[PDB]
Amino acid sequence: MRAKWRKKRTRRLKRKRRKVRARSK
Amino acid sequence: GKGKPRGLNSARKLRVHRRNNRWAENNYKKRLLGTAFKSSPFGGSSHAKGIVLEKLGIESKQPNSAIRKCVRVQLIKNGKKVTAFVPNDGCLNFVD
Amino acid sequence: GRVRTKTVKRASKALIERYYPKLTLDFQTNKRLCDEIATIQSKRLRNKIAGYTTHLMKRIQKGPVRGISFKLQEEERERKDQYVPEVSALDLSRSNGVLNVDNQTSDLVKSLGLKLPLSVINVSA
Amino acid sequence: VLVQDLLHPTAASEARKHKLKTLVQGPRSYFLDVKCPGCLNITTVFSHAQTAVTCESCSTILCTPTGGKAKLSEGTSFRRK
Amino acid sequence: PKKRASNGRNKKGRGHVKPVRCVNCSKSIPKDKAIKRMAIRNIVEAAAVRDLSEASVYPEYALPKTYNKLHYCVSCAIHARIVRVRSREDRKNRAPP
Amino acid sequence: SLPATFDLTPEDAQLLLAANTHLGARNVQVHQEPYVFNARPDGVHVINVGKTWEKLVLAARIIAAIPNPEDVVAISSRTFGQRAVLKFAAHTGATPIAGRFTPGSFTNYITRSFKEPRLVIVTDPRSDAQAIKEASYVNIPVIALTDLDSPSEFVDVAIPCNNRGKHSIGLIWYLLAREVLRLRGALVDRTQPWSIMPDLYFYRDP
Amino acid sequence: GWVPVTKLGRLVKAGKITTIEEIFLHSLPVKEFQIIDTLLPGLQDEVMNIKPVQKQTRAGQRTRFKAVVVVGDSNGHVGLGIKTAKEVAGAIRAGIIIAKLSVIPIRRGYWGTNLGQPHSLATKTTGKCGSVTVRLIPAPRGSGIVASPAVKKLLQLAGVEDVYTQSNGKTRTLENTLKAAFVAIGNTYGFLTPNLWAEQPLPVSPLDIYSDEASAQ
Amino acid sequence: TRSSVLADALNAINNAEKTGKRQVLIRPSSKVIIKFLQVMQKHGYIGEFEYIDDHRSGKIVVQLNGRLNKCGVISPRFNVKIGDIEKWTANLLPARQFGYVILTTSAGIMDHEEARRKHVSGKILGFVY
Amino acid sequence: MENDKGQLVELYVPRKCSATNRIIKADDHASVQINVAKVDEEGRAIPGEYVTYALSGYVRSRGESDDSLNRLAQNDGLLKNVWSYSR
RNA sequence: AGGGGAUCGAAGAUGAUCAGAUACCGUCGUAGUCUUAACCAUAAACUAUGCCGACUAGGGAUCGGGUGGUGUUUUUUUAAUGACCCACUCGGCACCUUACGAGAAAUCAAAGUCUUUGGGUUCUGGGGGGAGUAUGGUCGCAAGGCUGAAACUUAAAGGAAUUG
Ligand SMILES: [Mg+2]
Ligand SMILES: [Mg+2]
Ligand SMILES: [Mg+2]
Ligand SMILES: [Mg+2]
Ligand SMILES: [Mg+2]
Ligand SMILES: [Mg+2]
Repeated sequence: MRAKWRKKRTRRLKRKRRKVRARSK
Repeated sequence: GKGKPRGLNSARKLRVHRRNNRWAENNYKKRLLGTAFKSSPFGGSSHAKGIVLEKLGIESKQPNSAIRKCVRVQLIKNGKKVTAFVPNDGCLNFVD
Repeated sequence: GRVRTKTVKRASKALIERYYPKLTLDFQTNKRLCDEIATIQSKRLRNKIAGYTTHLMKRIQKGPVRGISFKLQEEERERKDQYVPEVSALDLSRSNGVLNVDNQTSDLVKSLGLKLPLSVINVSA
Repeated sequence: VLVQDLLHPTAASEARKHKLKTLVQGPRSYFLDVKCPGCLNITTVFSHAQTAVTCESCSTILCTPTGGKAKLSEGTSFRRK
Repeated sequence: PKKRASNGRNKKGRGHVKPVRCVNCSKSIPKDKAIKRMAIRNIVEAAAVRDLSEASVYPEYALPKTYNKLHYCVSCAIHARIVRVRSREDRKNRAPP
Repeated sequence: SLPATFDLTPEDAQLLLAANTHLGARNVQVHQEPYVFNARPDGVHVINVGKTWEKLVLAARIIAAIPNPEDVVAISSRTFGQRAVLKFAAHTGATPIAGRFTPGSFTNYITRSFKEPRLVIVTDPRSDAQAIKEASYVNIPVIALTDLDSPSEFVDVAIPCNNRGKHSIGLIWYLLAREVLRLRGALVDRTQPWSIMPDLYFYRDP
Repeated sequence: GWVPVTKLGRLVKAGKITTIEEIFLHSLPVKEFQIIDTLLPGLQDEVMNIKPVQKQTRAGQRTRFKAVVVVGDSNGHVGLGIKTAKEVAGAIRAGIIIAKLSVIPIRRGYWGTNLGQPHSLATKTTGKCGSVTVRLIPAPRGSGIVASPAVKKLLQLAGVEDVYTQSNGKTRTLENTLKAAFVAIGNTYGFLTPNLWAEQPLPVSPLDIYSDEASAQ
Repeated sequence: TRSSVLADALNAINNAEKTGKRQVLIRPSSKVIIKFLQVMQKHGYIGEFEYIDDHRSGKIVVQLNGRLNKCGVISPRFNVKIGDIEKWTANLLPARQFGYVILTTSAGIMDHEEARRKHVSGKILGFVY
Repeated sequence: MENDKGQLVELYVPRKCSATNRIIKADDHASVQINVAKVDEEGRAIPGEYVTYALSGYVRSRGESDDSLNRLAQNDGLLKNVWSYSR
């Protein structure tokens, strides 16, 4: 596990969440 | 010049820089942020009474393969639930 | 795969340098020679050392062998080493007493002022 | 050499050095008393001129600027200083 | 740790040179890093040369030659035995033979 | 100081220039510059043989100061200095080391060739670098027959000469042998030249 | 008994050199430990640590024992030696010999006034081995040895009684701490002080004068 | 750019001495440098230094006798009280019996020993031992 | 170095280098001491009295001993015109 | 957002391999690769080595400029110039040997002139994770950038080198 696959995995996770937080905003 | 400034009128840069980097000290950060008084079982106190809620036998970390026989205690001053060891050969019978 | 052990080689290297004048290039004589001059323990080792020693005789016969120097080889080298060429040994007589040099060495002689015959040849580049 | 007379360097050693790096820095440039091929008027021309100096009679060229020393116009006599 | 003073290439004063393509696997390697060999081979052979000389018209014929510069990536050079990884102190040797 | 007889006699400079000892090296280092009389066209430098003679005379006085001649080691490794050293060793005590130095001959007090000289003389600091380095562990002086391109590290006394000529190397050793014998009751007849021909120090073939 | 194989040993055995400071004065290299015993008889000895050094092999781990030994009386002489042998006892024997070869003289000065005999160091000095840096400061009389117990004992085998200490790096490395201190104490004659500014006639070496008796036939 | 010519002059001397040189050249050699050289020469740490008068800033060639260990500057020139001299001397010098801390005081550049008996104090310039 | 009632109290006084006034310490095994023979008339080594120079190992290692001997011998008259101060 | 779009080619298609192969391998191929007008502002953006200044060791080569040889070279049987050689010097990219000296070492002419600690100055770090994460702010069309914790957990993680 590279930190860039950590980086890429976390970016997707960080951006599925600003979409799910948007349904409440 | 090896990093830091030297001039006689630089005491502001020296002191402000020191105050900024002091936060890297975990022991200085915790006192200044006051985490112990705010976020801790004991409100920054050496001791705390409590009420025994249940008896637990916890499996010790590897490699020991033993059971530690602690107790889950409800604190009286703040109500936080903690688990505490009972240090002796036995003495769990005493706690009840 | 008949490589000879250093015990055999060093035994020859302990024999020729002290008994070359009386040895022979014949192995058959050598092993009979190895009987009393050399106090060896086994017959097989006796013949092995005599064979290498005899082989060293052939190698020595066709010029000197490095690492082994018998006594008579010492005087043979020293007589050659006492050579003193009776002429041409930088004793002038190149141009019959007028040594040759370049401009700088000439002026050098003048920096010291010593009286010496001399010459000067052109250069370039 | 670990021991030397820095106060009296040999004249050949100082002529080798850059002008700013001698014991006391000074110019290697000089002035020329150039003579016009025709007239006898004497003009004082800098060695490293850098301008196309002009005489009176030879009002075409007297020297030519270059990267360093100025080039005399191949017909002019000169004496230093 | 730093294995080489010239990191793996020959670049001190550029920041970027260009890439070039390996002739064996088409990898993109910087032109300074690429292992380069010059192939200077006769047009025909050292074996068939006699045959083509007998069968050639123009009894004296200068034999032409082929030229091409070869660029290898580090992997392809090692795999084809162009470079042959060396010791810690021998790798400093920059002589061609 | 030094009496007037010790000056560079013309007879000694007769052959000192003949062996081309003045022929220095194309490359000169900052520690050999004083001996560079001038640079000839084609790039060969010339040595001041007055420097060579005066330094050679100094070394002889240094040489003829150890109470014993048997602990003044003369080192050579080049094939040209082999005969020069051995016949330097014949006239004085001067225990020689010709050929290979056998690293650890000054340290390693248990070997067969272990020696404790009070002075080491090397025919070439470059080739005898092992001898010089070995001598720097035991507080031993070094006299080197250096050229204009030869190293000067741990070289207390340097005689400028031509290390690329067998004639020069043999002559320098011969002169050094003569002066040290003159600086003792061995060749008390100072004025006339040494009876033995300098050629016998030169290289020998085959 | 002891047969001298070195010129220094031959002089010392014959009695031409009757004190060690003549060896130190001319920086003569000592190679036979008999020289140190002949000139420094009462040289008490201690071992600071014994540790195992292991080397991995095809079958198992080869173990050897490394001994650090401090020699030196309480009168301005110190040695230190690092030796590794197959057994502890042998490492001590060769550890003592090595430390006796490395005997060096030290300098004792006054912190304040030149009253009485020297008690402290003459100048603050410092030695470095590995990353460990040991600094020695002259101290007032009665201050004792303000040092870690290892370096403290090395200073007791030196004759010093008052000295301060500072340290750097992995001082838990005993060999480097001892080597750093040992380097530091030996520098005390390295430092140049105004009292030593006076010129001296540069006396001849013992190996020069007594070169007749030395190096026999 | 330069900020302390005395620092560069002291550093140039220090590098020269560690290399065994018996002399050193100094540029631009201000008159604080000259005064600092004079106290060092007064105590014997250096020999004769000679000021080359170029028409710009000056040069100095200092003869070194090999008795100098570490000539250094303390920057900035901390205002030192007469009672705070002892603290600087203990930190900067190897022993109490030798070495000097050169102080720029109102009575002129002087070593800490002389400045103690004149009872003056100023800013610390540098040390020598 | 002395004490209150004089009576020098110092193991030894180390020899200083003839070229740099550097202390030659006990473990300075690269530091040599050269002895040049005194010479009377007609060049007799007259063994026993010498002109002596001490060279620190630092100078030898740095490669300036050969020039340092030149300068020191020129100073004491051992050599005549080999070493030039100005260069 | 227009233009342009030969080649190569995230996606996708497909052919094999493989137990599987939504990979490596082969054949296609959209976006992209190019350009114009605007965005973003990140790279192992590296010499993993801030900038300015001084000093400290030997060499050869090379780029640019300059200085000097009664130097070589040419078409007019030479001139000037160019090209070349030699000796200097200023500035630059570097390299080689060494260890003064440094460093944990690998190595470093600076990573030297540091417990003998101070030329001037800016930025950054404080055991390993959680984590460059949550939240807030701000910038951005978006991608995401900049700023940036805590609870909790942990006796090590790590650097260099040695033997196997
Ligand atoms: Mg690797
Ligand atoms: Mg880049
Ligand atoms: Mg970076
Ligand atoms: Mg450049
Ligand atoms: Mg911390
Ligand atoms: Mg952390």
